[PDB]
Amino acid sequence: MGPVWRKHYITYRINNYTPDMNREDVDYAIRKAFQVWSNVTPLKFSKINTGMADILVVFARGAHGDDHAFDGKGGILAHAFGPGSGIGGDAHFDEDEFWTTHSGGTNLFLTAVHEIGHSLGLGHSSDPKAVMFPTYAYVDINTFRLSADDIRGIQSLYG
Ligand SMILES: NC(=O)[C@H](CCC(=O)O)NC(=O)[C@H](CCC(=O)O)NC(=O)[C@@H](CC(=O)NO)Cc1cc(-c2ccc(-c3cccc(Cl)c3)cc2)no1
Ligand SMILES: [Ca+2]
Ligand SMILES: [Ca+2]
Ligand SMILES: [Ca+2]
Ligand SMILES: [Zn+2]
Ligand SMILES: [Zn+2]
Repeated sequence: MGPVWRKHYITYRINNYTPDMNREDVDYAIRKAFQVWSNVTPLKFSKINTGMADILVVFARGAHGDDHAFDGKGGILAHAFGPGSGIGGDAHFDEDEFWTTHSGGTNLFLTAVHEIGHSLGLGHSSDPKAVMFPTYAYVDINTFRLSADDIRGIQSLYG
């Protein structure tokens, strides 16, 4: 029962890009991650390059300006703030990980689906098949599906 955006049009902006991947692949991973959630809700997401976005996607290292400092390679991979103005909604990814499009390193798409879930108001799930489960696991991203638990959670917040 976390906070929700009180609107169905939500903007995002990619503040900066990890050097681990090329720019087009970061854009693609993030766009696809948003699409996962838009597919089961009334929410629409538009990327903007200037202006005031609701959800700011950031790659940062260690102590990076909030009360959720990162811990170097491994451990916590990313974190996100629930809906709200300013820092609210923003999704932060630990640059000390090695972000990838694949099964090696840490898959950006999967991690982004999880974080965007928080950006929309979801908390963690106890279901090990849920993308909102607390621990990262790689799954073939081409056959990725939200679990029924994730769909339940997000539909309880929107629509
Ligand atoms: N322990 C680990 O396996 C890794 C470390 C690996 C390494 O060394 O690099 N670290 C984590 O998993 C950490 C643990 C942090 C802790 O609790 O101490 N967890 C994260 O980094 C989470 C932190 C968080 O909650 N941020 O909001 C981030 C996270 C969660 C996932 C996510 C993605 C897909 C799935 C999944 C699971 C089952 C099925 C499907 Cl389809 C998908 C469910 C979770 N992606 O990013
Ligand atoms: Ca924000
Ligand atoms: Ca880390
Ligand atoms: Ca990196
Ligand atoms: Zn942060
Ligand atoms: Zn989480």
